[PDB]
Amino acid sequence: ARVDYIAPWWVVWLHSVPHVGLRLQPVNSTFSPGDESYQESLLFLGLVAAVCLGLNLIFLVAYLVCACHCCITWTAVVAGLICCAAVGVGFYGNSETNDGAYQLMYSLDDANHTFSGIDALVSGTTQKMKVDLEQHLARLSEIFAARGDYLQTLKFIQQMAGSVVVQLSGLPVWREVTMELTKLSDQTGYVEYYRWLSYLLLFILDLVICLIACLGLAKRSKCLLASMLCCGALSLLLSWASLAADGSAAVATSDFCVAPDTFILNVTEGQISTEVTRYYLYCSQSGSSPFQQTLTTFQRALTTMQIQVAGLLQFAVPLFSTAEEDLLAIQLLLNSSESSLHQLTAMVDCRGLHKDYLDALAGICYDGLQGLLYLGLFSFLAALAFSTMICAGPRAWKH
Amino acid sequence: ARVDYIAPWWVVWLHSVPHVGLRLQPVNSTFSPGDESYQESLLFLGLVAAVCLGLNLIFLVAYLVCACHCCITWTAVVAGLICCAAVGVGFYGNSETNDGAYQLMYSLDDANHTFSGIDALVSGTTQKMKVDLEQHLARLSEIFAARGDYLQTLKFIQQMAGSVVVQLSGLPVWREVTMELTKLSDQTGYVEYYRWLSYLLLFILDLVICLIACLGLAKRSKCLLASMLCCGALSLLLSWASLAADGSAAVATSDFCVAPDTFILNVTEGQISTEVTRYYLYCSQSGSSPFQQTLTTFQRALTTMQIQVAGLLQFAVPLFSTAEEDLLAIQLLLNSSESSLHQLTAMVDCRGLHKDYLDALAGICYDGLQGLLYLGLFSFLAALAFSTMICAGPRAWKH
Ligand SMILES: CCCCC/C=C/C/C=C\CCCCCCCC(=O)O[C@H](COC(=O)CCCCCCCCCCCCCCC)COP(=O)([O-])OCC[N+](C)(C)C
Ligand SMILES: CCCCC/C=C/C/C=C\CCCCCCCC(=O)O[C@H](COC(=O)CCCCCCCCCCCCCCC)COP(=O)([O-])OCC[N+](C)(C)C
Ligand SMILES: CCCCC/C=C\C/C=C/CCCCCCCC(=O)O[C@H](COC(=O)CCCCCCCCCCCCCCC)COP(=O)([O-])OCC[N+](C)(C)C
Ligand SMILES: CCCCCCCCCCCC(=O)OC[C@H](COP(=O)(O)OCC[N+](C)(C)C)OC(=O)CCCCCCCCCCC
Ligand SMILES: CCCCCCCCCCCC(=O)OC[C@H](COP(=O)(O)OCC[N+](C)(C)C)OC(=O)CCCCCCCCCCC
Ligand SMILES: CCCCCCCCCCCC(=O)OC[C@H](COP(=O)(O)OCC[N+](C)(C)C)OC(=O)CCCCCCCCCCC
Ligand SMILES: CCCCCCCCCCCC(=O)OC[C@H](COP(=O)(O)OCC[N+](C)(C)C)OC(=O)CCCCCCCCCCC
Ligand SMILES: CCCCCCCCCCCC(=O)OC[C@H](COP(=O)(O)OCC[N+](C)(C)C)OC(=O)CCCCCCCCCCC
Ligand SMILES: CCCCCCCCCCCC(=O)OC[C@H](COP(=O)(O)OCC[N+](C)(C)C)OC(=O)CCCCCCCCCCC
Ligand SMILES: CCCCCCCCCCCC(=O)OC[C@H](COP(=O)(O)OCC[N+](C)(C)C)OC(=O)CCCCCCCCCCC
Ligand SMILES: CCCCCCCCCCCC(=O)OC[C@H](COP(=O)(O)OCC[N+](C)(C)C)OC(=O)CCCCCCCCCCC
Ligand SMILES: *[C@@H]1O[C@H](CO)[C@@H](O[C@@H]2O[C@H](CO)[C@@H](O)[C@H](O)[C@H]2NC(C)=O)[C@H](O)[C@H]1NC(C)=O
Ligand SMILES: *[C@@H]1O[C@H](CO)[C@@H](O[C@@H]2O[C@H](CO)[C@@H](O)[C@H](O)[C@H]2NC(C)=O)[C@H](O)[C@H]1NC(C)=O
Ligand SMILES: CC(C)CCC[C@@H](C)[C@H]1CC[C@H]2[C@@H]3CC=C4C[C@@H](O)CC[C@]4(C)[C@H]3CC[C@]12C
Ligand SMILES: CC(C)CCC[C@@H](C)[C@H]1CC[C@H]2[C@@H]3CC=C4C[C@@H](O)CC[C@]4(C)[C@H]3CC[C@]12C
Ligand SMILES: CC(C)CCC[C@@H](C)[C@H]1CC[C@H]2[C@@H]3CC=C4C[C@@H](O)CC[C@]4(C)[C@H]3CC[C@]12C
Repeated sequence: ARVDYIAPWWVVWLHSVPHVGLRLQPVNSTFSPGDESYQESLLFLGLVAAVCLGLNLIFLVAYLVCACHCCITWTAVVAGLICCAAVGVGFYGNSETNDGAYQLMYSLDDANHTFSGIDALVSGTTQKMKVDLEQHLARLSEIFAARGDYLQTLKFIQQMAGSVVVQLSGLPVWREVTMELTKLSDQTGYVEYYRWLSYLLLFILDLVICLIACLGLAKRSKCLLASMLCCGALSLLLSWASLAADGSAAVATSDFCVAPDTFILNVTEGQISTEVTRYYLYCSQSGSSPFQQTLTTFQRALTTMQIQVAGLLQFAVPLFSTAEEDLLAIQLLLNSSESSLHQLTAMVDCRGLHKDYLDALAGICYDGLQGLLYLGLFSFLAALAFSTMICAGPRAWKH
Repeated sequence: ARVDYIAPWWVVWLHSVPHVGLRLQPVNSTFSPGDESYQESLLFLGLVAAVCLGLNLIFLVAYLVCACHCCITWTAVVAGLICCAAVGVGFYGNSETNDGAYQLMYSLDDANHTFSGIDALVSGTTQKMKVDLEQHLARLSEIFAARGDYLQTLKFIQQMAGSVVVQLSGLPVWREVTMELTKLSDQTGYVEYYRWLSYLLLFILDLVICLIACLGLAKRSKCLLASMLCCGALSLLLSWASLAADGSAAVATSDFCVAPDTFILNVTEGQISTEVTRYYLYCSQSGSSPFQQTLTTFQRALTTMQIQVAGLLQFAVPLFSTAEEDLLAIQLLLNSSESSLHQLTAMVDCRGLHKDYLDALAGICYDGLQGLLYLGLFSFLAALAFSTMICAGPRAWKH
């Protein structure tokens, strides 16, 4: 996030996970969220998690049957310790995933603000030029209907304004990209809020299950032991479902993060020029800005307009008592236009947008991927804890 | 960060904590890190924690004496649960404080990069203009020692180059601010890494102390119980020291975070112009820029020089077969200077620097202050856990 984006070792490893599709068919592991084969590979990872959950349940049933048909305190304490470690790791991973999601949201909002500002500046300058300059120049022409030189100067000012308007219209329009960014930010906020809440409820339920199981064991209550066995089975189901979700999300995120610029270029094509997208995506210092010529022509037109207006003031104003207010209004408009041009040349610069892109990449890849990995670790630990507790169940019942 | 800065409720609360010094005389709570009254106020905040530790030890020893002269399993399990909770909260606080410190270092490095780039642009443009433009114009004058008009054009180009150099020299120089930023970033990295390692070691020591206490209780070893009592007393002392450090650091950070712009303006009084500092600190689109006139003059001089060079090319290439290479070199130099002007006007813009400032504020205040409060909570939790463990120790020793 400081110089460039390099795919971390964990991103590379997760991307290395084979994508197999439902019927064990090799699937191309390039981020294609809209591709049926890619979605099938993610579903296959989820299905492998489901098969592992089924194996866990089968082993638990076999062990319970063998124990009933055919240490307790220490196994209970070990299960409680593993559950506490799992809940701590889950809290950490949940917070890290929330941090990554909020970093992505912040980068999307910053890019949205920059693009909306570019659009507002271009629209405001265009409206100012056309409407206000035309009105003031019409008034000045009506008051100056005696001097061919002055009329020609007004015509030159109008022509320069037209050139400025053409250049401004030649800049990218970011309305569609801004709508996409706002929609993505809203969806990310919604989904992240509900994911964080769901994992927090899972941690609370696991902690209460562990504490209630310990209390039931202390009080020697068959009702409490059976209720905690049922809750442990339900939490084992939830833990395996969570591990499936975390593994699939980690593999998809790693697929994206292994090559994010390729996906951005692929998905933006047709709505953003390749040169503009590459300018914002690579922000190479030794490179030519796609907007440099537009900005140069805009500022040259503004400079010529100001020179003409200053000459018109210093000459005509002594000759004509009136018409000074219109010239002053035009000069103020051009001063505002120069300020707007400086703001626009600052906004269209690749540095800020590339910083937003790199911050989003850092958030997603580093923070979010690590949070998803820690949530998968929590899921595995909770499965292990609620499996060992269920295994010790029958022995505790007997003794 | 995502918006402007407003002091959070916990920042306001912590800043409200009374500042009294060693003699209890009232002390101004404004952030003055170099002021003896303020440093003494922080020292008193630490001395309060030292007195609390003394009272805790007094109570522990009194209870131990009374029990020896005049529930064990459940108290031990409760102490172990509280120690696990404290270590979890401490892990969260350590991670959050590290995140805040790293965010501050990231903002400092981004501001350092921006200011260093501004300095590089200004220095390179100045050197290019004077050295290269003057050498090329001298060669052109030597090759054009026949045309008074062409000599006057070369003189005009030299005068415009001098104007550009003067305008560039009128901009702020960020060498001192950059050196201060690098020093602060390096010190922050050093202190943060060592603090994080210290708290990780403390968490691991607490965990091993609790686990070995439980193991010694299981094995019914008197030596293990005595060793765990001694290590629990040592960890209680470390926890009280950590609480004192966290409380003092949190109060100081809150004092800063209440008036960050005021502190920055005070501390940058003699090294940065007040208008420049306020421009970067407040970044209001309503107001003007302290560099707008400089940039406008720079670009107008560039445009005049470009027009002169183009006219000279057009009206002298047919007349003079030579000098074409020198004219093309000057034109390329001016093209590069236009690119540098656009880069500079994007760099000096307040948006990026204000984003860096607000991100450092978000990091420090929100993340670091929350992490410090969590570390203080961990310290109190560990003190409570080890106090309960020591209190329950005598019963196990007798049993
Ligand atoms: C939250 C974690 C992050 C990632 C989450 C997972 C991402 C994907 C989730 C669902 C996306 C919809 C998938 C539609 C296309 C599937 C691939 C495909 O259509 O290819 C098909 C998959 O087979 C199918 O039955 C069609 C698709 C069945 C979809 C089943 C939907 C289950 C939904 C449960 C998932 C719950 C969470 C997600 C809910 C939306 C391959 O054809 P075949 O081999 O089976 O035919 C073989 C024919 N012989 C044998 C004669 C040769
Ligand atoms: C056992 C532990 C498991 C924990 C993880 C799984 C728990 C659920 C997590 C998220 C569930 C989605 C949120 C509730 C469903 C709302 C749908 C609805 O109702 O339709 C709509 C559509 O929503 C959406 O825009 C987003 C579409 C959500 C569909 C995505 C399904 C796949 C999710 C994959 C999750 C990957 C990350 C997890 C990896 C750990 C909800 O209303 P709305 O959006 O139109 O209103 C507000 C309008 N805005 C959003 C603009 C403000
Ligand atoms: C984007 C910028 C990066 C993020 C900026 C936001 C927070 C930066 C760090 C704030 C906490 C620093 C804690 C220092 C504790 C030691 C104090 C000390 O002892 O020596 C400090 C000096 O050393 C520092 O302060 C380091 C300064 C670091 C900032 C350098 C300028 C940054 C802003 C540039 C201008 C643009 C405006 C901002 C937008 C970029 C003196 O203060 P004094 O009162 O104690 O002595 C009294 C002596 N007089 C009276 C002369 C002050
Ligand atoms: C908890 C999350 C719930 C969501 C899970 C959603 C799962 C997807 C639902 C639809 C899929 C479905 O119904 O299964 C459909 C497929 C059937 O295709 P086939 O194998 O190729 O059989 C036909 C054979 N042909 C097509 C070649 C002719 O399954 C399977 O037989 C997959 C068999 C391979 C299993 C390998 C698993 C190895 C596990 C290793 C553990 C370490
Ligand atoms: C044994 C599993 C226990 C865990 C269950 C967790 C909650 C499940 C649903 C609760 C919310 C709900 O109410 O479901 C609804 C939601 C959305 O779908 P929708 O109904 O069509 O909303 C739109 C249609 N509307 C508007 C008419 C309702 O579904 C989900 O996206 C939840 C997916 C849970 C995935 C967990 C494992 C994922 C494995 C992925 C491997 C590839
Ligand atoms: C600064 C560099 C230039 C940036 C230009 C703006 C790019 C906007 C990207 C819109 C993505 C989109 O379109 O939505 C995202 C799509 C929607 O899902 P989908 O429908 O299945 O995919 C569409 C497939 N189609 C087209 C075949 C139907 O995929 C995703 O959800 C994953 C989004 C990954 C996060 C990307 C954020 C990268 C950080 C950027 C911070 C500035
Ligand atoms: C063992 C019982 C559980 C212990 C729980 C507490 C400690 C957990 C690990 C701490 C060490 C650590 O933090 O590992 C650090 C790593 C990497 O991060 P890095 O340090 O910045 O990279 C440093 C790289 N070097 C060293 C080369 C410079 O983090 C992670 O990628 C997430 C680790 C969790 C992975 C769990 C797998 C989940 C799989 C499920 C989905 C497939
Ligand atoms: C998690 C880590 C976050 C960052 C923590 C960085 C701490 C060290 C940074 C500067 C170190 C330094 O400069 O130490 C040197 C400084 C001053 O220097 P002096 O030469 O002695 O001044 C001469 C002495 N006068 C000024 C009296 C004449 O000593 C101190 O002020 C000691 C008290 C500072 C502790 C609290 C200040 C910062 C609190 C945090 C508010 C955000
Ligand atoms: C306001 C209330 C605060 C409460 C106290 C909180 C901690 C304050 C920090 C002071 C830092 C300092 O004292 O200095 C840090 C010291 C001195 O470094 P040095 O020997 O000179 O370096 C050598 C010169 N080199 C750098 C060139 C090589 O480093 C140390 O080795 C001590 C580390 C102690 C770590 C464990 C803390 C023990 C605390 C015990 C309390 C019961
Ligand atoms: C084994 C068991 C492990 C348990 C681990 C527990 C981790 C808890 C993670 C939950 C995160 C969360 O709930 O949010 C943490 C919250 C939300 O802050 P925010 O959302 O980030 O932003 C700010 C959003 N406001 C503005 C709405 C708040 O912070 C806070 O309000 C700050 C309060 C800090 C309390 C610290 C204790 C104070 C008393 C001690 C003083 C010395
Ligand atoms: C009784 C068995 C308990 C086992 C507990 C093991 C904890 C040891 C952690 C070592 C990992 C490490 O080395 O660091 C700690 C790791 C990694 O942090 P990070 O993201 O990389 O920070 C980066 C900082 N840098 C950049 C400077 C490197 O944080 C975690 O994984 C979260 C663990 C949650 C707490 C787990 C237990 C909490 C309750 C325990 C009750 C039993
Ligand atoms: C992204 O920027 C757009 C503007 O381009 C914001 O859309 C405006 O939102 C405000 C506040 O809700 C409305 O009053 C305006 O009417 C909206 N304008 C348009 C053109 O839609 C949008 O809120 C921003 N999104 C995010 C997530 O920050
Ligand atoms: C802040 O930027 C300065 C440049 O202004 C960096 O200083 C350079 O560091 C490199 C790498 O160590 C050296 O080769 C250069 O000689 C340094 N230049 C100067 C002028 O000192 C500095 O490293 C940056 N600091 C941080 C923390 O990123
Ligand atoms: C540790 C985190 C960060 C990364 C994920 C680690 C695990 C789950 C991943 C990373 C790399 C993966 C391996 C990559 C390549 C292969 C070869 C293939 O023929 C069988 C699967 C196998 C052997 C994968 C198994 C799962 C694997 C070990
Ligand atoms: C992050 C988590 C979910 C990763 C889990 C990786 C699992 C799904 C991967 C790792 C190794 C993979 C196997 C590697 C090789 C083969 C042999 C091939 O002839 C059929 C597919 C099969 C049998 C793969 C199935 C999927 C597999 C088991
Ligand atoms: C995040 C924060 C809120 C964590 C907890 C901070 C607590 C300990 C702080 C915040 C505000 C503080 C109070 C602010 C003002 C006063 C009035 C004074 O005459 C006695 C102390 C007293 C009553 C302080 C006691 C400590 C206090 C309650």
